[PDB]
This record gives sequence, structure tokens and C-alpha cells, in this order.
Amino acid sequence: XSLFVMKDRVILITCGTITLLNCVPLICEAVSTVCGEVEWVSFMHKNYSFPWEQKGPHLSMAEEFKTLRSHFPSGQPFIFGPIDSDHYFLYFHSDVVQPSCSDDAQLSMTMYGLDRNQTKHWYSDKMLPTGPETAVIREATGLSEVVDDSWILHDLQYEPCGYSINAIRGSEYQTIHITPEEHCSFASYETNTCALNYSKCICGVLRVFDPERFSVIVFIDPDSAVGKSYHSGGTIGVEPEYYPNYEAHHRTVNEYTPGHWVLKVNYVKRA
Amino acid sequence: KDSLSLMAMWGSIARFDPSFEGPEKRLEVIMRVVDGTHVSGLLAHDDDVWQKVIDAICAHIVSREFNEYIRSYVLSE
Amino acid sequence: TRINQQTECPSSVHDLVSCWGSTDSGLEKRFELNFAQPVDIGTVTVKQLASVMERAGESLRQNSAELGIHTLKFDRSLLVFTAKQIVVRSSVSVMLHEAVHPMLELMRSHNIIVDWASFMRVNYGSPWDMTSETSDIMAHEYAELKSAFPTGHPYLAGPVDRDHCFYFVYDGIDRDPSSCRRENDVQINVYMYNVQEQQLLVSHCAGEYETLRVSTHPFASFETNAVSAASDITKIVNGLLKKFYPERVLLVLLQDRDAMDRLEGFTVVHRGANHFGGGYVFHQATYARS
Ligand SMILES: NC(=[NH2+])c1cccc(/C=N/N/C(N)=[NH+]/N=C/c2cccc(C(N)=[NH2+])c2)c1
Repeated sequence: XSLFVMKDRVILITCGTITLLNCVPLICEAVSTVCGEVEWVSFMHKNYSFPWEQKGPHLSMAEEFKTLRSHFPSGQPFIFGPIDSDHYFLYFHSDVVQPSCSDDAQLSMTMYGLDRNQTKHWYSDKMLPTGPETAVIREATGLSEVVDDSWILHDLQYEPCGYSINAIRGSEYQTIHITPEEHCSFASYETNTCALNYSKCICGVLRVFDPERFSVIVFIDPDSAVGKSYHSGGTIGVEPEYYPNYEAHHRTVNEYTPGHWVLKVNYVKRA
Repeated sequence: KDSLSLMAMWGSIARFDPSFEGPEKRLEVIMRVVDGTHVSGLLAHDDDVWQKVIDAICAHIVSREFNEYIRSYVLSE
Repeated sequence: TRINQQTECPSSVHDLVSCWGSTDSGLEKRFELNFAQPVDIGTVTVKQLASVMERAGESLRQNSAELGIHTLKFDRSLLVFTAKQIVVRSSVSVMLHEAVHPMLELMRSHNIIVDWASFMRVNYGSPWDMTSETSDIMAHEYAELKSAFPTGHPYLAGPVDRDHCFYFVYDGIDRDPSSCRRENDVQINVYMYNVQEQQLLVSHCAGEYETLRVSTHPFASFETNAVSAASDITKIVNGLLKKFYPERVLLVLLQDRDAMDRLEGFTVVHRGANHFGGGYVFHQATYARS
């Protein structure tokens, strides 16, 4: 995958073995043409399920670090969570010379071991852009509830399997990407929606997939709605109480840069 | 390879079973606005600009949707 | 300029290291075992603990016996042994991971069940500095630790390219309602980089201690498990910063299952927490002199 272009930023999401970092020079150029100045760059990815197949700088976190350091020398890498299990790698660069107001939001989900009754609908022997066929898939699986009529959506059913969808509503966006193969079942969800509590958003996604395990990472800005709630002892929708069928295995909290926080939680389904 | 990536590999090996890479890479760039910044920001560019960006990573756009705040593109290898 | 090499998956962590894998940049290593049941202070002898540390290249030089504590001092390491835990802290030239398996065998020979263990190193440099051996050592440390505790996991608290703690935690604590394994431990660690040589232990209560190691770029390392320390971390750190006056500081505070905002003249570099599934939390913050 997805490319979200906004007034003040770009968000490029890719999967497979695509060498994402190759497009940094052109993004920098795209900012200089309109007379902008890069102030904030983040590179992030859930740990790869098959790291030995990644190419270019992505074959190791040291290579991703060195590559990003060659362009953003002051950036800093982080690893959140168990390194030999579910975790996130983050590289963060910032050149904020003029203090501003940070009220954005970011909610990402990674899900594995998807419902077997659902994976049936993510298969297809032909390529299908957004049309009547995909509408059947969205209703047959439950994506219609996550992406209701108030969103502008456009999806793609892959051949032989694979599903992607992008949704937008005003300045907010929503994206999902599904890999339904039984032996490597995976699904992803991301959104920048403002919400005082993500439980219903998250549970809505879990109802579709009902995964064996999943991770949720939440970037909290100081001046956002969820930010004020989090910094006042309030629940934000990722606490264990909202997932009785799941057991929290590990959780991390990091102020990666002053005033900005990130929360990650790994959930494993109970027996 | 480095020890940290070595640990991450062993965790993936223990979950391996003889395979597409679902987990994604995410890049985000936010720019500052100056006096001479285009009033439309990055939205001033046409789809020509963003298509050349996707070419750098050896992908292509399959569909497009835009509104008054955001341009959305679906990509495929 | 790469090609694909169809090869076998290593069947063990040791095969992965040898096949797919300046001096060590860390400042201190720390190895800890906790027991499913408290251990008679005297059942494990000083001789047996010393033979374990011989596997890591350390020779016993001094040892003292106190109420609920046995202290063993080596050339580059300090070992504390109480009824609830064994904790050894050493310089980075000590291959402390070589004592993991022998130490576990010793516990095994005494019918002592280890249900929680940790291996921790405090680094100033990044493990991705290829001119250094830090990465090769950490890979060997991981081999021994993961080989002994397949259920354990490694973690990296803090910026990988700045002051941070890499630690490995195995949690096999039996938490069945009918279990008598309570978790109200205190652990507070203060690492002080570039201060302005000794290994000391001070005991104020039975089974509770304060240890201080000073070594080398001079650095001092303070640890305590005293319940009284958990009520006033602010006071003790200020006394340490005054006596040592370091450039950078790294704090670690344990919040056990049964239960740091600003330092004088120091700016916060990083702040974070690792909440383990077992309910306990490890809090960490790094600081740099203003
Ligand atoms: N938007 C995206 N970039 C995206 C999002 C989510 C999943 C996928 C992958 N689909 N493909 C999957 N899940 N499995 N592999 C299918 C396959 C099998 C044999 C051959 C080929 C091929 N075209 N070479 C693909 C792609």
C-alpha cells in the first residue's frame, strides 16, 4: 502493499521480498520539489517469518540499520519484544527544529494462524479488482463490518490466493493484507484512526480472522485523544481484559523519542 | 550475520514447515512546511511521481483512490 | 552479488551459530538463577561453586560467610549465593556463558530445581559493530542460554546503538493457585559510565545485600535486592551520582508480580519497560549528563 500519500507525509507498506528502502532517494526528491523538508522518518517491520529469503539490505537488521544510517545518520534502531519470537524492528530519525503539536495515531496488527473456514474465501483462480466478486468476499468473511459503507474502499483478490484492501474516509485510512496459506497463515491490519479505545476496532478485526496469535503495536502522540487518555491512567483498548480468549505473553512500553511512546503486546490464544 | 538477526532466525526456524512473506515493511516520511511549500504539499504531485517511486522497488500500481486529504494506491509485486 | 544456497536448517542453536555465524564492547555481565524452593545455605559448597567458575576462567581469591549470604570473589567476578538465588556479576573478558551449563548441572546434582534464570549484559557499543567481537560472543551466549532454556527468550531494552541492556530470561515459575512460589523480589541496578578497582558487598539484613563493582574508561556497577531500597530508589542513586559523578547512567528496577522520571543534572536519553507474561516488569532508563 500500500502507498498512502497525504498532504504532509508518505506511508509505504510492502510485503514479500520487495526492497522497500530503494525508494528513499525519490521520496526525498518528492519532498524537495514541493519545497518541503524531511523532519521525521520511521522504518518498521514485524520480524520476518523467513528472514533467509529477504534480499538487499533486508537480509539482516544490521544491513537495514547500516543502509538507513547511510541516509539518516542520527537515526536510532530499536527492537521491541522477544528477539527469537514475535517482535518489531524500528529505525527512527527526527530533525524537529520547530516544536509542533503531535496528535496523530497509528494502530498496527499482525495476525498468524488464520481461521480455516475463512481462508477459503481468500482463494481465487483469477485476478479480481474491486467489483461485485470482492463484495461477496467482504460479506462472506466479515470485512464489511470493518470497512462499512462510510469508507471509500478498493481491494484486490489475488491468484491463486492473497487479498488486499485499502479504505479511506476523510483524512483517516485503513488497510488489510491477507496471506491465507495454511502453513504460513498471516493477516495484517493498520489504521490511523483517532479513537479513545481501540478494543472495538481490534475485536472487529479479530472476529474476521480469530488468529492463534497476534501482536498489536500502538504509537501514542502526546497531543492526541488516545495520548491524553493514556497519560491519565485511562484504558486505550489493548489491555488483556478486552481479550478473554487470549493470553498476553509479553508487552513492551518505550518512549523512543521525548514525548512520544509506543506500546506493543503479543497475544496467544488459550487452549 | 549479526547475533541479533541470528536469534531472530532461530525463532523462525523453530516455526518453519516445508511460503510467502506476510509480515510487511513500513516506511513513513513526514515533511516540514516552510514559507515556500506548495499549499497542497505532497498532493501537488501527479500519479506520475508516485509511479516512478514504486518502480524503484520493482512493483506497480493496480488501482487508485483519492480524496481531499489522501491518495491511496494498491500495489503488487 | 548474492546467490541462493540450498542448505539444511540447523537442528540446534549450536549448529546455527557455527554454521550461519576490537574486543567485547560490553561493560558487565550478570547471570542469575532462582529456585522453585529455597536452598539450605550450606548444601552447595564453596568448592562446588568455585569449580563451576573455573569453567569460565575464574579462580577463587576470597570468600566470606554471613547470615543468609555466601560471597565469592574472583579476579573479575563477584558471586552472591542466598537461599533464593545465585547471582554472579563479572567483567566482559569473562566468558560467563561457559558457566551456565556447569552451574545448572551443580543445581541438578543437589536436586535443586531452577524455575527462573537471567543472563544480562550492559553494552555501550552496538552489537552491529563488525570490527568488534561483541556479536560473536553474544551468539555463543545465546547458544548456551537457549540450549539450556529452550523456553527462555532474549530481549534488548533501549537503543541498540546507545546504552542498552541485552538480557535473556527463562521463566518456568509454577503459578498454579496451589503453588507456594511467591514473587516479591526487589532488584535495583545502577550502572555509571565514565566515573571520576574493587568488588564489595555490604549486608544490612539476612539474605539482603548491596554489591558494588568498580572496574574499567572507569565505570561503577551497583546492585541491591533490599526491600528497604525499593521504597526510596531516589535517595540511593543520588548518593551514587555524587560519589562517582558519571557522564551517563543506566537504571534497572524490578517490579515483581507481587509489587526514574528525572535525575539531578541528567537528561533522559531513553525510558522503557518490559512487562513479562509472568506479571513482573523490568523498568529501564538511560541518562546523560546535561
Ligand atoms: N498487496 C500485496 N502486495 C499483497 C498483500 C497480501 C498478500 C499478498 C500475497 N499474495 N500471494 C500469496 N498470499 N501467496 N502466493 C501465491 C503464489 C503462488 C504461486 C505463484 C505465485 C506467483 N505469482 N509467482 C504466487 C500480496
